Amino acid sequence: MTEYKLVVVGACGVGKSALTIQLIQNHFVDEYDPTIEDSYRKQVVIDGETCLLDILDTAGRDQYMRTGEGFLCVFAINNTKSFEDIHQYREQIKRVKDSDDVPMVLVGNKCDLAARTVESRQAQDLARSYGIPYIETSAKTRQGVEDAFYTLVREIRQH
Ligand SMILES: Nc1nc2c(ncn2[C@@H]2O[C@H](COP(=O)(O)OP(=O)(O)O)[C@@H](O)[C@H]2O)c(=O)[nH]1
Ligand SMILES: [Ca+2]
Ligand SMILES: [Ca+2]
Ligand SMILES: [Mg+2]
Ligand code: NA
Ligand code: NA
Repeated sequence: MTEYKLVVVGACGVGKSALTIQLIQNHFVDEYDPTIEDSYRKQVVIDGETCLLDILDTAGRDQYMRTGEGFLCVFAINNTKSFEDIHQYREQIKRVKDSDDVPMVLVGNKCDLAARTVESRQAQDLARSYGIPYIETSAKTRQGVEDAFYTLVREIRQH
């Protein structure tokens, strides 16, 4: 059975854990320990293929960075600093992968919140500059969550 090794990165508080737990448990967590870093497993069918997702939810390991097959680079659309921080996460990934061609999806999380300070078009443009997709999500409503993870799988498959 095929396994896809995924790594979720981004600034503290953007919703890395909430996204991961929403995908695994179908539940929105309101106060998950910001320091807990662990890997989670889920069997899913994607485009007719039964596969295993092996997901590291990082909390700011070396093994997953080195052997991770794709990365969700997450910021929150109500957190300008987190968006600005994305560049540094992608630079770290390029250094470990020794490549500028790494399966990756840019995720703008917390799209349910009204205090938007990063416009969709800003993030689209960032993603275009990296040659990667941009997807908006809400870990709270579940909007876009499966799409983000499954798109990452589809990006790994093109690699
Ligand atoms: N409204 C809203 N809050 C969110 C969302 N995702 C995460 N949060 C909240 O943001 C805070 C940080 O989430 P968390 O998963 O711990 O972030 P992490 O540090 O990236 O793992 C928590 O209070 C979450 O409940 C979302 O999509 N919408
Ligand atoms: Ca290197
Ligand atoms: Ca390397
Ligand atoms: Mg966390
Ligand atoms: Na602005
Ligand atoms: Na690309």
